[PDB]
Amino acid sequence: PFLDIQKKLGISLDRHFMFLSAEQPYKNAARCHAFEKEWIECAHGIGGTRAK
Amino acid sequence: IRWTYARSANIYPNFRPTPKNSLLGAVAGFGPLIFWYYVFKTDRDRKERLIQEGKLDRKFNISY
Amino acid sequence: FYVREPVNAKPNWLAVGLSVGASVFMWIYLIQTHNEDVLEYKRRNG
Amino acid sequence: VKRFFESYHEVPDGTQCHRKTYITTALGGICGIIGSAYSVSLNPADSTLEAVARVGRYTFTAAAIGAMFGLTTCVSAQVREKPDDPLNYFIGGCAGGLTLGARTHSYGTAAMGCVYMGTAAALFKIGKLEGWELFPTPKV
Amino acid sequence: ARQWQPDIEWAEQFSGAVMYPSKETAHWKPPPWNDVDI
Amino acid sequence: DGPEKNYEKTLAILQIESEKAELRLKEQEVRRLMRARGDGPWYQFPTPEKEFIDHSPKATPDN
Amino acid sequence: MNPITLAIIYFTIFLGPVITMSSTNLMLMWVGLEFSLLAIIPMLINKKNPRSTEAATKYFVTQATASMIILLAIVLNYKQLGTWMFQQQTNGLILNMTLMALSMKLGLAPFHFWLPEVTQGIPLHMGLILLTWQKIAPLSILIQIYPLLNSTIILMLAITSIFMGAWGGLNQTQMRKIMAYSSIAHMGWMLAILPYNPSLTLLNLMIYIILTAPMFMALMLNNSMTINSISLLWNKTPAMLTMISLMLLSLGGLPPLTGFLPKWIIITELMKNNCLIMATLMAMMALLNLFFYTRLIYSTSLTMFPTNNNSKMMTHQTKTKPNLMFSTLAIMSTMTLPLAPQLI
Amino acid sequence: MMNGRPGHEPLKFLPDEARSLPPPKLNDPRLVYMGLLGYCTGLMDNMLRMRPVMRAGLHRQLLFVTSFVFAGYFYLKRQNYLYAVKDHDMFGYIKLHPEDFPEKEKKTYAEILEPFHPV
Amino acid sequence: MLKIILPSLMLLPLTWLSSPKKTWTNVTSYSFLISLTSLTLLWQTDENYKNFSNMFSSDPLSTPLIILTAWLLPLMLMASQNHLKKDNNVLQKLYISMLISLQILLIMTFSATELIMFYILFEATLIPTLIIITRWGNQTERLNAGIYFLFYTLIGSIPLLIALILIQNHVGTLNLMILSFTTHTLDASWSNNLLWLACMMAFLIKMPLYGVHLWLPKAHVEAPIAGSMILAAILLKLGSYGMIRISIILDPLTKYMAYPFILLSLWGMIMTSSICLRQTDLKSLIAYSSVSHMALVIASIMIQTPWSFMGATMLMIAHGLTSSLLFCLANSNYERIHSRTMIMARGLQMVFPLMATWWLMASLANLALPPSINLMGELFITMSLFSWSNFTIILMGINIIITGMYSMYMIITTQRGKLTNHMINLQPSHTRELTLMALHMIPLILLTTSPKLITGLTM
Amino acid sequence: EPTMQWQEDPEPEDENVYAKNPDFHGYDSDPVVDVWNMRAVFFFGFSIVLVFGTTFVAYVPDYRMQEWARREAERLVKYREVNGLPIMESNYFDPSKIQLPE
Amino acid sequence: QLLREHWVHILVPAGFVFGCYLDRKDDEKLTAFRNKSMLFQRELRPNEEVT
Amino acid sequence: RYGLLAAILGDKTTKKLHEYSRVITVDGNICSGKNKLAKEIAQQLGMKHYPEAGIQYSSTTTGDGRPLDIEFSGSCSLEKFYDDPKSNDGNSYRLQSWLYASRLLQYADALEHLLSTGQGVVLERSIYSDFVFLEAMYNQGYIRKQCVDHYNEIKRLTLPEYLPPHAVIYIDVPVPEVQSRIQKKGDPHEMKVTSAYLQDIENAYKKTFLPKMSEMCEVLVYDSWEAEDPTKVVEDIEYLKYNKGPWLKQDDWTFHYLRMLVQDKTEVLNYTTIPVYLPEITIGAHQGSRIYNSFRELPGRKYAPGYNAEVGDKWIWLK
Amino acid sequence: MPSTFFNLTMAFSLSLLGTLMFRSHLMSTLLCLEGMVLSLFIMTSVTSLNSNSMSSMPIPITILVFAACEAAVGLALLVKVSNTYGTDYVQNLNLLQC
Amino acid sequence: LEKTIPKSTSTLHTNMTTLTTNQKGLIKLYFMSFLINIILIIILYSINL
Ligand SMILES: Nc1ncnc2c1ncn2[C@@H]1O[C@H](COP(=O)(O)OP(=O)(O)OP(=O)(O)O)[C@@H](O)[C@H]1O
Repeated sequence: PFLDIQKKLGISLDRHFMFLSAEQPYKNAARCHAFEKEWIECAHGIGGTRAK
Repeated sequence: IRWTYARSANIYPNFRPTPKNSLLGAVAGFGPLIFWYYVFKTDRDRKERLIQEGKLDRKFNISY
Repeated sequence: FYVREPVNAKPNWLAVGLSVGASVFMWIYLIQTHNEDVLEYKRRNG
Repeated sequence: VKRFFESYHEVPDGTQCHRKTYITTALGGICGIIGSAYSVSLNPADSTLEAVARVGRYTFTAAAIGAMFGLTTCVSAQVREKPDDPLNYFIGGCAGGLTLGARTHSYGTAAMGCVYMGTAAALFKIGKLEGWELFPTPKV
Repeated sequence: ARQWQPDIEWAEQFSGAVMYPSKETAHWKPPPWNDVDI
Repeated sequence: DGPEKNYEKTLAILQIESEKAELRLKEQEVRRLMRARGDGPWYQFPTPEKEFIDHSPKATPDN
Repeated sequence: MNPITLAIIYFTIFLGPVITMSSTNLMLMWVGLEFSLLAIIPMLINKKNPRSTEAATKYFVTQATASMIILLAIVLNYKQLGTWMFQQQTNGLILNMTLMALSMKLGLAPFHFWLPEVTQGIPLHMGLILLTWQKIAPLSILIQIYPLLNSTIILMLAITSIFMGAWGGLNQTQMRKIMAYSSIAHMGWMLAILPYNPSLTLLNLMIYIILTAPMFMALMLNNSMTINSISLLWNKTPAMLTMISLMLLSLGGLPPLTGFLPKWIIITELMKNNCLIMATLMAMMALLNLFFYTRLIYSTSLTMFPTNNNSKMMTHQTKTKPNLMFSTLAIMSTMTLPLAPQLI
Repeated sequence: MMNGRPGHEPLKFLPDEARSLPPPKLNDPRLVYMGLLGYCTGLMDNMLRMRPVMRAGLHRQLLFVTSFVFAGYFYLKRQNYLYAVKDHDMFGYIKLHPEDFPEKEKKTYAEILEPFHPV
Repeated sequence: MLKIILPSLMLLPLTWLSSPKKTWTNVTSYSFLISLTSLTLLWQTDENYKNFSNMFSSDPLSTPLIILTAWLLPLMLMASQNHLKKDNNVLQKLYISMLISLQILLIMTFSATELIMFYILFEATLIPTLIIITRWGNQTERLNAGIYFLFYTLIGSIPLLIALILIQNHVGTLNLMILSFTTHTLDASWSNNLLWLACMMAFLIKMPLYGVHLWLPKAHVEAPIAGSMILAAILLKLGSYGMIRISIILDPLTKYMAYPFILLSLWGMIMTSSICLRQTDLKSLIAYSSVSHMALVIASIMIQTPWSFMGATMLMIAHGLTSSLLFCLANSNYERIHSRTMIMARGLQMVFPLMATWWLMASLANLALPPSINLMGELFITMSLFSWSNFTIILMGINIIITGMYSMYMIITTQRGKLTNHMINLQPSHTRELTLMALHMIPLILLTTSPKLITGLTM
Repeated sequence: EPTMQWQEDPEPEDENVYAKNPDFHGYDSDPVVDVWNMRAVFFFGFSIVLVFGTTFVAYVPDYRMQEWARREAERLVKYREVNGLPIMESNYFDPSKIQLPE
Repeated sequence: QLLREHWVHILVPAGFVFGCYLDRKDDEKLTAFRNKSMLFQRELRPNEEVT
Repeated sequence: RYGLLAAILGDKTTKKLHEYSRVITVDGNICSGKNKLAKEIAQQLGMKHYPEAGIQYSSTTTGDGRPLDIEFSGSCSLEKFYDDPKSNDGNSYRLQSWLYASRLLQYADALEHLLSTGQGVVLERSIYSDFVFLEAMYNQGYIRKQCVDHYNEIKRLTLPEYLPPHAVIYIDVPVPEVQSRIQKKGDPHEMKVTSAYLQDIENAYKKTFLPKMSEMCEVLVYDSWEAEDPTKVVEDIEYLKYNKGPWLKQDDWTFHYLRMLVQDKTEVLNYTTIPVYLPEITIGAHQGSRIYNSFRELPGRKYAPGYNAEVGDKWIWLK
Repeated sequence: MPSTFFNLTMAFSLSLLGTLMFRSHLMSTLLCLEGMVLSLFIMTSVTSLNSNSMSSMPIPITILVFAACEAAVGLALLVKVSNTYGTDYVQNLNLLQC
Repeated sequence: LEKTIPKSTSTLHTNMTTLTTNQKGLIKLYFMSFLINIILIIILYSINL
């Protein structure tokens, strides 16, 4: 992001539900959990134009 | 003082463009430049073709 | 000689000494840090 | 589909005047509609009559400008057969600005538009030739 | 003589709320100095 | 002093400047390649993280 | 405005942007924007006069439409993907809408016809904030999403701002409106460079701030908000001139000052990226900003205008408002060109 | 730009990695210029508050100067670090991908033809 | 080079803090010491040019300008010491500071290698001139004059900068003699042509042609002695030096990218020399004469011949000095009268018996009376132009004739008639102004004697 | 009622300096300052600068080698006149080490 | 006293000194190619320390 | 100091606004028993009396408190006005404006004294009372409508932001008695004023000043002998109430903002030194520069107060 | 879903037109703002409940609260305007053009 | 040479400024203009894909 105060403090306030497959309250998983879990794992370690 | 004012700075305000005036101006600003230019270009092309032929006596033209 | 000698009529020893002290401490911390960095740089690159 | 604006460069400067002129006149109408929409949304007048009158003034004006310009540049390219050289577009822009001045009743605007628009068109041609890109994309 | 310095006829072409009133639509009135209108 | 001094000074200066020119003319290319194919550390645009994801059962096998 | 209210509003204003930036969620960004909007309106409308109320209405309406548009963008992105953040896979119409909204929120053109009116209705100590702590979060949003933008319309917008701001500044006498147009132009420069290197927008913004804030301090001094009311500075306080002249020439961007450096390295980037035509337009139309800064330099320092007698009753008095940071920023603006590399 | 490079320790002024770089000898012209800036700023503040210049606010001037230097020092360290990092990453990428940079060895002026352009 | 600059950067605080009764003398004498020390550059034993760092350099084409500037500084000071006599000490101190900043900038630029540094200094030259002209004039149009000056200059500045960028990118560096050792040739298309333009247009707009000579008279008239001096002497020369140093790359374009500019320069020389006959305002006459000579300079710069460059430098230096001198004389005759007009004061030489011989010795140097660097330059340039074409001696001769005419017209409407009878305000000559005249002259003698210094690159 | 003029001091008068300091020089109205400044100008700018500058320059050596070169040309011409070579060959660089296309 | 007046005459000499010293420092930098050139490459005769 | 901080700390105003912390005016016409009356009032009520601000209030308050020279102070002349009005110089208006401004400075310092310590004050003619003179000038023809409009604009700008005065005494004496008192006093300038002048003053007073202000401040119209018997006035004022006015529509915080505005000795005059150009007051750059140079050459005004050395300050190299 | 969603987006666009074009009032504009907000809240809750996502539901609440407060301050401004002019019209705001 | 370059530039920029500051403070108009701009941007994107 812009000002990584959150990562500096090693905390999280909003970024723990920035997307779909985060930890839902009573373990009720969302619709496309698996496809998200694969998209993210392919778009991790690399940045942007590689993933696009 | 008034004579100097009228020769120096009272000119453009009271100036009103009209033909024969625009005409004389365009003449003085274009004509002679272009005449001199055709002259010089013709001369240079003459000199260039002459040299390309390899004729023009340039002996002693060491400093130019 | 005025009639209403205002705040500027005499100095503020508090801020004077405060500024001098903070300046001296800036100088000293600068020197200590610079010498530390010199030591460590020579250490890590011969 | 943008073809009505891209066809302008299917052939070089040359024939197809009936096409180049329609295109330039279309650009005239476009710029006229746009400027008129701005000057109607703002600085309004009394009646819709005078408003759309202003709009039509601007539109027909720009249409005639584009027509005259593109026509001059399709004609010079035919007669003075040095097409890619931009003096064609420069003379065309001069004729266009002169038409603008003949419409607005101002010799000064005529000559100013001549110079400015003609040089702008010549630079447009220089760009089309030397690949100078406008609205580029970032590649440092 | 001496350095000519500006005067009222020079400064009172700025007092108008806007320079260059070449149009008639520039017939407005200066703005107050305290941001209050009558 | 002598002329050789200014001579060798000029020489060192020219070396420096030519090397600078080389570095810049290479930096442009490097930055271009990075921005155009993301093969490098620079211009690593931000992607979604992968630590705030769950890998625990979800009350139903599917999803 | 009692102290508790003052403190809470100042806190919310200092907060809105901090959240808008430190948050990675577009909803939190929009929230911080609304914070700024709300917490600011009062500071505009404190005097409760008709002009202030009118300006408040204009400001609020425009920024409301803008915020709702950005919200539409975010929600469409949600439906499209699922994430609350922008990725490289969003239909460009959404980005274009986001950009229109951010522009209207900043003051860029042709979404700019509301900035001069408002900045004329406002006092100084709030116009300053309006220009220097509300154009930050909307710019951080872009700093986050610069890669995938539409350079075409970004550049058209920027250059349009250049032209319109300069052409309006040639006329406007009211120094508040002049400063507003200058802001328009400089933000145009920024948005022009943005999708190529953002640090340069950061730099242009910090520089415009460092030049603006001290000018507004020098104004707050006398509440002289007009040319014929500032020309009297050489008889009220003849000291601020040797710095005002410099700062205005800088804002213009004259080489030996610092205001030049931004335009310079920006043109450098645009030449690397083959945008020399728009670079030329920007560089050949900043000269009008330079013009209507020179025309105030004239009025103030290089020539002395007729004063007003009661200024003697004034001079008999004294004045100790002008704090240290004013001079500090003036200097660190004018005389810091030798330290451009250490700035990049 | 580079804020995503490998392990960009976030919001840390000077990583420990920036102790293996030669700090600036305090005689450095940039620091000296910042000192001059502090002095001139004190001068300007005095002349604005209508005070004797060059003989007043000595403590003020000292504070200005030393603050300016105490800042410039570490700011300059950070900038040196950034430039070192840029150069290092560039050389690393070059060593990774040589094919992108054919080491064209130019030809002599004998083999290459300099065309003519008289006068 | 710091040995030349640093002291010129110390004269400033010196001026600020020195007492009123002594600042004038102190700063003057020390500026003279600077002028003296400025001769170390003349130890050019061998052809290896001088290079002090990646940031500075000297050369045979630059050194003259450097010394001339460091020596025109104190003359500006002195000539600026009778007016503003009722202006406050702080104001006159500001004036001195502006003069000194001009000196320093001009030195740094005439020395620098990187054309971008050259450019930022070439554009920082303005602020002091604009100020000096607006805040110390004697008429009202000085404002419009300053505006014209500034904006002509910046319009020039812009495309120059853009082309410097294009270069810095295409080529690796901008340093001179590297531009030389790694120049190349261009496909000669409209792109490179507009590049040639964007590179020369600013230097030309500064060194005035016929088309853009307009901001010169207004400046030299509305502005005071020092601004007039520095304009007529250096702020023109900057364009010439830039063009010389930069044209090294644009070969061959300058063969056919010159005809219009040469034509304009010659025709303008002629028309302006003619106007110098019927121009009442003395300073305006002088300014148009300067235009007439700088046109020769330009015509000699373009065609790129060695004779031409040496003649350009000779005439450059000569005109600088001679124009400073003529302007001193004008100012002198003005402070006693307060009217620039030529026909008001007449028939002097009966009360200023000597001064005339400082009037005469100038004209003779304007109309190219030998043995003078003036005529040497005019003649070498006419030689180069004759070689470049046989139909330019015509214009050379017409100009020579019209000059031989108006120089004497000026001598004769101010020092040859019969004395008026209502000019009771004729305070006799001041030792100060006599000194200024002598100092502007003597160097002409010494350089007429030994000109090998003042030749240029090719010698 | 008709009109009024902006309050302004009147046009100062034209005066004479020689009426109060016939020892004038042109610089200041303070005679001692006049004297000392004109002596400074003259000395620092007629006794030192002009004289010592002219001296330095005139005794500069071989400016741009216009003497060493004459010497070298004399020697080379001797050498070549003796050895029979011509004084100037129309080709500068060795045409052997050079190589050309077809 | 008088130094407050007659001290100013110390700056310019000090400026010239500082200038020559700075040029000396620059020339001590760039020391590379001290004797590695191809037209002034000597043998460093004994007791003749480097340039 | 009185930044927001001292207020937050406790130095408020209501905590010392006690009884007789009021403000009064003693207006009338030229030679009524104004000063004797006001001094009696001040002695009886423990207030402080502020004399009639003239042409030297600023120069007497600031610096070493000595009547400055006329070039620095206004360039007006009351004697020259009484002798020669209608001239081509402008003394009428470039005197009235200066006097209005000095009266305003008076009122401001008075509100400062009050709001800092509830010790009340007594005022002679005030800014509310210094327009009848101008209206008389215009009705007689001494002055231009343009100058009158300038003055009314200055008033509209400054007058409001301040709080009107609690109590207003008006002494009604007509032209014959006023002239008798004049001649008794004796002065070759006062001796030349016109019965029509004084009649216009009286008319303007009794038409505008009384109704305008009976709606937002207490009024007390008294006569010659009822003034000669002051104590009655004291008891009237004491047993009088102070309803129907802004001074109770206020609280600590509006009082605070007002005190800051007042204490700011130029926020009072950035609307009186405004740029509207009239050849009456309008001064040229030459004159302005000469005068500023001379003033800053004076002793005690070269630098700020706590810095001028020659006068006899010290520690001038730390503060 | 898609049909109703496109229609809700159309309604948003219509409120946009309502705000960007006036008919000599201000409450109409503010009500069109409220219509925008309603459509947005609805689209967001729909997206959530269709994806079966839960943690993303607080967002409608948040933006609804913020729209409430925003419209509140807007009404306060409208009221100050009416009480200082005499009505809530729009053509009274011809000031600030100077 | 004055009516051509400088006075022409003067007249031109003067007229363009008269235009761009002939505006009156009416939101009923400013918003219509915003709307035209939005339409323009949408259409440009649509054409250019
Ligand atoms: N606004 C004004 N403009 C011109 N002159 C004024 C103005 N106000 C007062 N004066 C002059 O100043 C003088 C003030 O003297 P005044 O008679 O008021 O003394 P006082 O305060 O009443 O005390 P006492 O009358 O008991 O001595 C009057 O003679 C009057 O002419």
